[PDB]
Amino acid sequence: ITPQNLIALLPLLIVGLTVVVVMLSIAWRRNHFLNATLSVIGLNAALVSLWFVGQAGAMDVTPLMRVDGFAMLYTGLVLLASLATCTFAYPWLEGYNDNKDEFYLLVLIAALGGILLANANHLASLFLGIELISLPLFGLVGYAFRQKRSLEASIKYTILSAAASSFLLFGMALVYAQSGDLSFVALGKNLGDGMLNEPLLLAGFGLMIVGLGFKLSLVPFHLWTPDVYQGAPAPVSTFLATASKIAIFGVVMRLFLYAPVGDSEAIRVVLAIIAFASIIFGNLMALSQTNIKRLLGYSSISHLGYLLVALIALQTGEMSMEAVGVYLAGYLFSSLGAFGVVSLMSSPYRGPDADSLFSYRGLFWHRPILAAVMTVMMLSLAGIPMTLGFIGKFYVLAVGVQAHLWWLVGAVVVGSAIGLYYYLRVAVSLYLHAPPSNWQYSAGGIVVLISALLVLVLGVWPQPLISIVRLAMPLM
Amino acid sequence: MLLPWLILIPFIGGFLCWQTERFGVKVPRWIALITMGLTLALSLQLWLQGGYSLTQSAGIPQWQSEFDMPWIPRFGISIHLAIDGLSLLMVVLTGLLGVLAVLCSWKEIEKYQGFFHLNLMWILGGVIGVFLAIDMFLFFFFWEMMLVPMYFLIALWGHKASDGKTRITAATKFFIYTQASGLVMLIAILALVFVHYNATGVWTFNYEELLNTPMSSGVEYLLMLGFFIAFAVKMPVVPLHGWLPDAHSQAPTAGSVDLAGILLKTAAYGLLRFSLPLFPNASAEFAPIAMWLGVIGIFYGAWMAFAQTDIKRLIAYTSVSHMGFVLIAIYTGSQLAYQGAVIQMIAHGLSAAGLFILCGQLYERIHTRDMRMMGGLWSKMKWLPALSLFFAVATLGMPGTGNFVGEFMILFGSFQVVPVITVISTFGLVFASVYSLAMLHRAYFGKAKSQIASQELPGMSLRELFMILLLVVLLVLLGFYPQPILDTSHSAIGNIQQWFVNSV
Amino acid sequence: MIPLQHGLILAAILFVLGLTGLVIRRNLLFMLIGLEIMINASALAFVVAGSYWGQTDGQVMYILAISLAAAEASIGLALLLQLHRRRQNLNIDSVSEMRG
Amino acid sequence: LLKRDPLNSMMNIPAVLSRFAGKGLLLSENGYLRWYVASMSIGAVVVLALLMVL
Ligand SMILES: CCCCCCCCCCCCCCCCCC(=O)OC[C@H](COP(=O)(O)OCCN)OC(=O)CCCCCCCCCCCCCCCCC
Ligand SMILES: CCCCCCCCCCCCCCCCCC(=O)OC[C@H](COP(=O)(O)OCCN)OC(=O)CCCCCCCCCCCCCCCCC
Ligand SMILES: CCCCCCCCCCCCCCCCCC(=O)OC[C@H](COP(=O)(O)OCCN)OC(=O)CCCCCCCCCCCCCCCCC
Ligand SMILES: CCCCCCCCCCCCCCCCCCCC
Repeated sequence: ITPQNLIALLPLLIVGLTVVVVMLSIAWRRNHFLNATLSVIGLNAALVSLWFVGQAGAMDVTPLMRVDGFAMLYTGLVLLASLATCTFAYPWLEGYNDNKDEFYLLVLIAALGGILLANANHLASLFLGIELISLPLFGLVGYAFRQKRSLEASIKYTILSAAASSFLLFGMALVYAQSGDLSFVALGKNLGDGMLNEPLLLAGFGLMIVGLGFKLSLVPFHLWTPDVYQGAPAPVSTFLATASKIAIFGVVMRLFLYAPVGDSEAIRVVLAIIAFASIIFGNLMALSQTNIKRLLGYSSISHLGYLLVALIALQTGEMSMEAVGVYLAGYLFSSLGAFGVVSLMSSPYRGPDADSLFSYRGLFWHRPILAAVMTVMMLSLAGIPMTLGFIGKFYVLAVGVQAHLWWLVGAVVVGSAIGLYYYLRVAVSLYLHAPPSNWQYSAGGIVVLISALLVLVLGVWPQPLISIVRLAMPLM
Repeated sequence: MLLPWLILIPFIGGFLCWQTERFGVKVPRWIALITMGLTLALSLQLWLQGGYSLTQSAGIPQWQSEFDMPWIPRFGISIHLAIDGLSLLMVVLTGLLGVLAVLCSWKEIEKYQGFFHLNLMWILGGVIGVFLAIDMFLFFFFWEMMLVPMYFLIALWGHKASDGKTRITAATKFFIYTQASGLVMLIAILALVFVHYNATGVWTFNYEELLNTPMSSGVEYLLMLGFFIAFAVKMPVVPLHGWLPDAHSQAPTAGSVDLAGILLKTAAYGLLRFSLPLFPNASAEFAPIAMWLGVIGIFYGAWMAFAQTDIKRLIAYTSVSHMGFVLIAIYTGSQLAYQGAVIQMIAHGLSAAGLFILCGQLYERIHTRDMRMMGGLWSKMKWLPALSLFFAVATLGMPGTGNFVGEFMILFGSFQVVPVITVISTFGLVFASVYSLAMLHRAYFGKAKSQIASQELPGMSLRELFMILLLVVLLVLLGFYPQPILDTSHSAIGNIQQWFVNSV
Repeated sequence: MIPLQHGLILAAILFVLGLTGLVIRRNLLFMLIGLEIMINASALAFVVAGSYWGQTDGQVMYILAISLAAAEASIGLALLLQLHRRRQNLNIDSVSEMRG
Repeated sequence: LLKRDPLNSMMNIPAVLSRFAGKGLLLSENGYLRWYVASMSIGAVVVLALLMVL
């Protein structure tokens, strides 16, 4: 333990100290404004302190943790997702008659688990980060537990995530039984000379794949996604869809990078089948959806399928990590803007009894700039050029072409066409004909407008994002 | 140097058309006319200063102008524009059709007319960018960014008599067709770039460096097939055509959208500029399939045109038949047939523009497109039936119009190359005469078949009349004097032909 | 003297028993009970793996696993109390309004 | 015989197939938590068997 290792820990320490400070401030008085401001101050401070961690370099802070620019990029994505979640949550929580302050404590603790997953280099840290993003999401998905749909989503996500955690833990135990070391780099070290595909290592990785693919909404562990997305509070849906997926795919990226069993052909084939099915099924199930939450859940299934396609080309290609980074930036901004428009139209919280239907038809004729942002993100998630979602799609196609993954490339094209149908249906329904007022709602509108402007600007001009993603390099 | 401004002037003009929407409702049409006239006059200036008639074929690449600025240096992607004779003819055609499109939507005084003008100039700038780009990623970028404005105005500004669901369906069909085919073209582009990088070791999307790419026979076939699938959706080639009549029928009522987006033939340019020089051997093996698809397109489009009761669908299927002729021409490898294809592209643009403008006017006066509800309209209108007679006469390929020069020069070169296909295509010209006379008899001749056809109709406005007469004069001048057009595009056509036949 | 395979197989038997109890039961309480069974089986497998290698890491992962089990049992029983308060029955098939 | 544009219908066939496949796939989203757990265990079985047969 060195004090430079303490310099590498600043996002973790700052988020934990924000957790303690917000908790004690709640214990003093219940003030929604003050506690929300303390939460966003702590998240902004950790986002700023990422610069000091970058000046600190890159080192292995523990047998558990390892921090490099890869980890700082994922930490920044998770912190931006959390800040947007709090910003959307305040006009939502203005209408919540029960305690509005526990929301921010759970959001901060989930951001702490996301940071741990961003920096995790160990099976113990991976398990801990998974559970640290899961349990606050149990609280947040059913924060409005008196609402029937929110209680349904809470029960579904809690039961299914406990089951997936059991699967992941059992797989980790079998992997440790084979390997004798919970470090990522030793998962396949004791094998060799073509004996990489040990059956117990493969089965342990299969159970971990079940747990993590539940966590990534990958087919066939995907059926929870539209129900949980629809039932959850809209800022909670934003946080789930952005932060949970990004953090877990970052740690899966790192696990398949440093594990020697990541070069197994069997795991590659299984992940290829999962990516193919995820793309096709998520695009096909969203064709006839009139609910924007379920539609965005199926969309998240398809986009994680594209991300998995970028994951398969890890060992054969070289631009796979950069492809995942650029795709994750575009996906983060796109899903942030989309679920943010849903959030501000679902704000304030009207109660457990009233319906929370979005009703996007005719949004332009009473709320035009949010309609423009919503259709910009619809074009971005469709992968249309002039959007950063296309830049991510282009990177995924480049790594699929370079690694000769022709089935996945054809799946990307076909699922893209089906996505064009349903995304354009939503985007043109925004301009059809249908039958707030404080500064926090304006701040949420500012957040979605900024994310839309960023996705448009990096659609037309993607070079700064490419350069800053390439700046991130891991400890290979 | 002046090509970046060639793409940028329509974009800034549409942006200012949207921005100065606050100053009035009839304000943005003048701004639209100003920016389209500026693009047209700049293209005419670069034509007059080009000196293409005194240019000799010196191989590929050979541009009158070129420009490179690094945009995504990570992949070696740059904004790389260039221009030579064929692309200059295409951009002059684009400017003229854009001016006609602006003049066509003159009386559309709506609240959101400025956004319609912004969409129209985004479309026109995208077409010009496809015609000027020689970076493959950048060319594909323009190829796909023409889509979004066209989709939005078909879905929202389209044919008001039909329900919104029909317009949305036509727009979604068009978007899905062209965007899926564009993604297939992107796959081919990425595979070509990666093959060159594996062969040499440098990242490039430059067209001039990707030409010397050593590929095995079969990989080149697949790259050619991806390019051809994109260029065949947009051509149109049967059976990838149905988006074209559904998009024409659900296009906005004025007819400007038909001129701005569809009636410019970027797919034939893509086949000449990219499919033949990058994959000459694969195009040589693919030539009989493309020629028989062209023959099928000619006769199927003729039979479809005869079967319509809607005039707009008839004109769309006429376009399908004419582009079947062009598709036969492009794969002959013949200089005479290539020049005939260039003339046919220009003449088809002018003649179909005149037909669509006249059909939009006729729908404005009679409020129906059904040919069973009209008849005897020669005695009811002052100018429209005779100009429609001229454009249907040009449509069947009558000498004295540019369509005859294009079709018969195509058939001369093709008969020098492929005689049987030429014979079948000339009987397709007989079919063209049949459907043109059928449309003339069903619309303007006989007795009135309804109540609206029995009434005297108002005469056309002077702006529409003058732009129709300008199209008439240009078509007649093309038919009687096509030599400046041939001398403009002789060098580029010659270089493409020499690269195609000196590689097989 | 004790095989590692026998401990791993015992953990697998308890895990699949917990999964069966999770699936077949309509009452939410027995679903939570099956979840506790599965997570205890996973913790047991980690203890067996750590004891085979002579490492503390198996017992440490056991501690982390039972911390998770305590947290999940707390949250699940809170949700079950909420369900019994709102709907007066623990039938999980009645909590099925969102579909499509 | 050709007035209904048969080639357009034969190219419209994949849209019909996509609509039918999406309608069929949406039946598995019945909203039952027990079926969601069952589908997770079925997918675990499929993944484990696929990893074992390679
Ligand atoms: C449904 C819509 C989407 C379309 C379907 C999805 C795409 C399908 C693409 C199928 C490609 C099949 C390739 C078969 C061989 C692969 C393995 C192999 O042996 O590759 C050979 C070669 C690598 O060896 P190398 O030494 O690099 O050779 C240099 C010469 N090129 O490999 C190479 O050099 C690279 C080969 C690349 C081949 C071109 C790939 C793209 C072609 C355009 C799209 C597909 C065709 C058009 C659409 C079909 C109908 C939808
Ligand atoms: C010639 C062969 C060789 C070259 C092949 C080139 C392939 C790419 C270019 C051609 C693409 C053809 C696409 C055909 C369908 C186009 C979409 C369409 O027609 O949508 C309309 C329809 C909605 O309209 P409606 O019938 O009113 O339905 C009411 C809805 N409740 O929409 C629907 O009902 C749902 C639409 C779902 C999304 C569209 C379907 C996508 C299917 C995959 C496309 C990729 C290509 C796969 C291979 C195609 C066949 C070769
Ligand atoms: C829900 C709807 C969607 C799902 C259902 C519909 C299906 C979707 C998928 C359709 C596309 C399937 C894949 C097509 C590409 C197959 C590639 C292949 O098999 O390549 C083999 C070979 C590769 O080249 P090779 O010879 O190995 O090179 C090294 C030494 N020369 O290749 C060769 O040697 C060249 C082979 C050329 C012929 C094969 C490609 C046919 C393409 C058909 C469509 C286009 C037809 C032409 C245009 C029609 C009019 C537009
Ligand atoms: C291609 C990248 C994105 C381009 C912009 C997409 C649209 C954004 C919103 C702009 C303003 C839209 C105004 C629509 C007015 C519709 C009026 C219809 C009248 C019938």
